Amino acid sequence: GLFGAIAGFIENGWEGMIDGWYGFRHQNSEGTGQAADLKSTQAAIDQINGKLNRVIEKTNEKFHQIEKEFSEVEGRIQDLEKYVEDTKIDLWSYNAELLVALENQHTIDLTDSEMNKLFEKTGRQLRENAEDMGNGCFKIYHKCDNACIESIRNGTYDHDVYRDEALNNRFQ
Amino acid sequence: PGATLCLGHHAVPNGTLVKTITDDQIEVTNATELVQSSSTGKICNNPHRILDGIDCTLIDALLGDPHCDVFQNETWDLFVERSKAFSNCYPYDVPDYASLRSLVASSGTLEFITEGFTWTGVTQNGGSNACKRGPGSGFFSRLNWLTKSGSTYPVLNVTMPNNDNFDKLYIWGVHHPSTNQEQTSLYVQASGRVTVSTRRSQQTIIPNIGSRPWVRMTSARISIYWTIVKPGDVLVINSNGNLIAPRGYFKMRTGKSSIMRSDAPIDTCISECITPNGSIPNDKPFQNVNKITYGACPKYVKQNTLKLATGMRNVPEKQTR
Ligand SMILES: *[C@@H]1O[C@H](CO)[C@@H](O[C@@H]2O[C@H](CO)[C@@H](O[C@@H]3O[C@H](CO)[C@@H](O)[C@H](O)[C@@H]3O)[C@H](O)[C@H]2NC(C)=O)[C@H](O)[C@H]1NC(C)=O
Ligand SMILES: *[C@@H]1O[C@H](CO)[C@@H](O[C@@H]2O[C@H](CO)[C@@H](O[C@@H]3O[C@H](CO)[C@@H](O)[C@H](O)[C@@H]3O)[C@H](O)[C@H]2NC(C)=O)[C@H](O)[C@H]1NC(C)=O
Ligand SMILES: CC(=O)N[C@H]1[C@H]([C@H](O)[C@H](O)CO)O[C@@](O[C@@H]2[C@@H](O)[C@H](O)O[C@H](CO)[C@@H]2O)(C(=O)O)C[C@@H]1O
Ligand SMILES: *[C@@H]1O[C@H](CO)[C@@H](O[C@@H]2O[C@H](CO)[C@@H](O)[C@H](O)[C@H]2NC(C)=O)[C@H](O)[C@H]1NC(C)=O
Ligand SMILES: *[C@@H]1O[C@H](CO)[C@@H](O)[C@H](O)[C@H]1NC(C)=O
Repeated sequence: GLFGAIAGFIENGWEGMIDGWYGFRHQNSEGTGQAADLKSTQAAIDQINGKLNRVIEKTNEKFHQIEKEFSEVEGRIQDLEKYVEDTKIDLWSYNAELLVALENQHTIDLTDSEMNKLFEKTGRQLRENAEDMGNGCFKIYHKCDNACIESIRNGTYDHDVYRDEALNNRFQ
Repeated sequence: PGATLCLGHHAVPNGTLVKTITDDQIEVTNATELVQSSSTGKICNNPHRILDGIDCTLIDALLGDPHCDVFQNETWDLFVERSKAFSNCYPYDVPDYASLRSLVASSGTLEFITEGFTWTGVTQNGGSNACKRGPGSGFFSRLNWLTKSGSTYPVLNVTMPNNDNFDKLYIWGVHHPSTNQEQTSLYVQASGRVTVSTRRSQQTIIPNIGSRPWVRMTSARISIYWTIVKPGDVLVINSNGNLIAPRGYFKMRTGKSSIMRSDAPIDTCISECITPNGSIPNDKPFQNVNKITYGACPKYVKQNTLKLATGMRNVPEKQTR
């Protein structure tokens, strides 16, 4: 993808995460754990639902048309009838091929984008109290107990509280 | 003693291959099918009025072949013609058969209104053993075979004005005897003629005497023609022999009616979209079932499958296995 997160700097996805599309894994003093991020997950799902509903939007109702199969050889009129239908079918087949190709490239790029947005959002939250390891993980330079982790995940982490502790641990 | 906070995304054990701008196949977590490729094999009887022709073509129902009498005054959204259909009346051709079939199919009705044509000095209601109705000879119910009375067939010259506010469709014909003896025996004059006209247009047909292939006891033929008469116009029919006269007109309508060739059985269900293979769902935007369709239908395409990605790129953990 265009943002380089999914199948890029994040080595792989997690089969264990069954309750969300994007989320968090942590290691601290109290152990390890996992939680889905609902906001990023919902933004991707909403965009994909949106495009699905636009694509399956019913627009075609036809009644009496031309004949398309013929029991007799007739020449010129029938040549034209068949050519008209064959032309139509090819143009529609092309539109169908192009549509899915564009839609799917975009779906891959927007899902890659949502991963990247979450990562960048988390980086900005942690200010000077963490460093980007380069594989989707931040090294957090302070005592971050379970309540502190949850605070990062629900957007309530005050970086100022831990800054001095973290700044000291980072700069030797 | 710090902490690690890793960002990630899900993956699934069973992904799906999709196509993109850059990849002909690449794996995502899920996808949905956009091409309807199957049918039940049955034509749903709702919401469209389906008329099963059974043993009858629309044209035979129109003309009134006796085994098609059940179709008198019928209406339809979709008339279904079966491959077992057969003709069983006087052998006939229709120059521009396809156009007559089309315009009737599209009108959606066989409503017929009898009119009091006066055919002075001829015998009416001719029939043939080629077209049995009960045990004796008969003919197309909507046509009137005129022949000589005594030893004369005068110049017929009749009129029917359209003083209604709708278009009238008249079906008429011309008889082509197999021999000169038959011609003179039936119509007196050695060469007949039929001229049917409105203010705007006219058609003149000269019969051709000669054998055609023997069909149901006869080497003669009837040719079928049609004339539409608009409000305020008038039909004039002029003939000195060989006229197969109309008994009245069909009412024309405009709307959503059509005709389809199919052997699929009709069943109790609801489907907006009809193909010759049967009804198909219309939840997907495309279909590969049949280019011939009726109703609110996915568009026909050549691909039998097209997958729209409904998830992210599926990246499983590599394994040493
Ligand atoms: C991944 O995408 C597929 C579509 O390719 C999803 O499978 C489809 O899921 C829907 C909704 O659960 C199924 O429709 C339902 O089917 C049941 C029983 O057949 C019916 O009673 C319901 O009224 C409803 O129409 C659909 O059948 C199924 N697709 C197929 C081919 O079977 C799937 O849910 C998606 N996966 C995830 C994790 O979202
Ligand atoms: C064969 O039958 C047709 C149909 O009836 C005959 O046509 C009619 O001919 C008369 C005159 O001979 C036309 O009358 C004229 O009408 C105008 C007003 O429209 C009137 O002001 C004139 O004084 C005149 O009388 C009549 O319109 C016409 N009918 C139609 C429907 O056109 C025809 O004459 C017959 N021919 C033979 C040889 O039998
Ligand atoms: C209205 C009339 O004249 N009806 C006749 C009919 C026609 O004259 C004929 O179809 C014109 O082409 O002919 C019918 O009798 C036929 C015999 O004349 C013919 O030689 O043999 C046929 C049987 O192989 C046939 O039956 C008819 O079609 O039934 C007699 C009818 O009254
Ligand atoms: C629906 O019916 C069509 C038309 O009969 C099927 O395609 C035809 O199948 C015949 C016989 O096997 C082939 O020889 C031709 O290639 C096809 N004919 C035409 C005119 O295209 C089609 O397979 C059916 N599809 C489904 C899903 O039932
Ligand atoms: C067909 O409909 C017309 C007009 O309503 C009527 O005069 C005629 O008798 C009908 N015939 C049959 C067989 O239904």
